[PDB]
Amino acid sequence: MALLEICCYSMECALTAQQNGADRVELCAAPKEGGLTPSLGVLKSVRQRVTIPVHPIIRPRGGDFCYSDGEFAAILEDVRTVRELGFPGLVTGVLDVDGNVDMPRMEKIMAAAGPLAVTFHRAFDMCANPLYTLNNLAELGIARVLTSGQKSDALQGLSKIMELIAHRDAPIIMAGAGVRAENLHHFLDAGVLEVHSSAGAWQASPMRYRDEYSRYIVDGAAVAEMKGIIERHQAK
Amino acid sequence: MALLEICCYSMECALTAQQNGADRVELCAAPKEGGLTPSLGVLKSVRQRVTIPVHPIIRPRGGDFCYSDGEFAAILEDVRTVRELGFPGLVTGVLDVDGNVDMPRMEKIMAAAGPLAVTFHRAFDMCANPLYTLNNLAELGIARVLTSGQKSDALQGLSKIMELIAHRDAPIIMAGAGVRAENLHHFLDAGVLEVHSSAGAWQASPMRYRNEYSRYIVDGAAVAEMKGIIERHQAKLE
Ligand SMILES: [Ca+2]
Repeated sequence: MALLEICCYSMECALTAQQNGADRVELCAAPKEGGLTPSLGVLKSVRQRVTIPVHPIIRPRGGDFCYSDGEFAAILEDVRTVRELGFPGLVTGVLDVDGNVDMPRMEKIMAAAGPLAVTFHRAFDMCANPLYTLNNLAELGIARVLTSGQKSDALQGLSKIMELIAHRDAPIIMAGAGVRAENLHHFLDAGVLEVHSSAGAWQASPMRYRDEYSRYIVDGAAVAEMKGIIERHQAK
Repeated sequence: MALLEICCYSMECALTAQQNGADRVELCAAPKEGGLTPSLGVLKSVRQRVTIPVHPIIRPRGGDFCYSDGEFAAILEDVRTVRELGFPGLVTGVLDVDGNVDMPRMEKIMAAAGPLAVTFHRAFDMCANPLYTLNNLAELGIARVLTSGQKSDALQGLSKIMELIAHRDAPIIMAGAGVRAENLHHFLDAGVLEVHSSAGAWQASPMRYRNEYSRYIVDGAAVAEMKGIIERHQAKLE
């Protein structure tokens, strides 16, 4: 059956995701930045508490993926860090100014990653040629790619995703961006092998003395609901 | 003369700040979150490339400072790690739901920090009872407090900042929020001994192809300008 990956911004989310049927978790920090590299403290906390596969994101800042040399140095050390801590995979991506995968720098990341399964994130949706990009990711040894079919949301890009899936010798295609219980069946029917969802919402701050009063948390019920949909899909 | 601290979101910013006269750097990640803990890669890079004092922020998420047990576990590990890596200080802060300093949690943070100079950040501006709080921070051994006088910007909170400074030797008061070359004199004349500035600027993305991308960087000239203002102000003192 299809693999369910949940985007998490805390160790507790990863646990809640796990307890509710998630098969994998992408670990990030800074939801308002779209996801940045977690601190060592969070990484260690996850390694001691979460058992399902966790792939931390390696992203020093928001915005584009054309990092400076300084930022890249940090990226390589963070890749080494995640590998040394024992995570089974990681999520990252570097592009050149023309919307192409930065092959030389991605090669250095792959070298540092060693045996870890590397996911190329939505930087993919910013690439000029999706097919040539898939070829490039395969050449690098990338395990999977997170994509919305190069559209605002994965559903709108589902027809493209089905085209991408038919491409031989390519990383696994994981649909992401707007995937939820309500539309999951569309991706399953399309034949998508893996799906990615934040399945979260902003929670109000418990502060009684006073956007600085809200937290981003995962909806465990939504995770459970999606896993259920996946289970029933291959049984009915 | 007053001390100039610059908020940096990268190793390159910190070095640029250092080369332009900054006395100290507060190191963070995620500017859209108001600053979160830097990744280990960034921390290690800074220890290798920057020589002026750098105080990394220890903050797992944006928003309030009433962390969960899980977030707090990470915070203590991050504090221990920053101490291990050799940083001279760090920036953090924890409050309870009523805006009081969470003493048990802060005590644990201080224990983990060892000899590091701990800055209690703008959590102070969200706390209740400023003087009582200053007393508690002194009890904890907090070295300094980053504050806007509990106002939207430090200049508005100038009078409050002065009252904090006058308060029976509380930790060092460092003015922050909207502090820049234009208004620096207000704080220096008020007797503020340490100032914190973003000295921020924006650089367009070099991206030529696209299917928001502006990078938040530091303005070296601005850092130098503020340092010059600080030097001259000190010169005025005979
Ligand atoms: Ca008071």
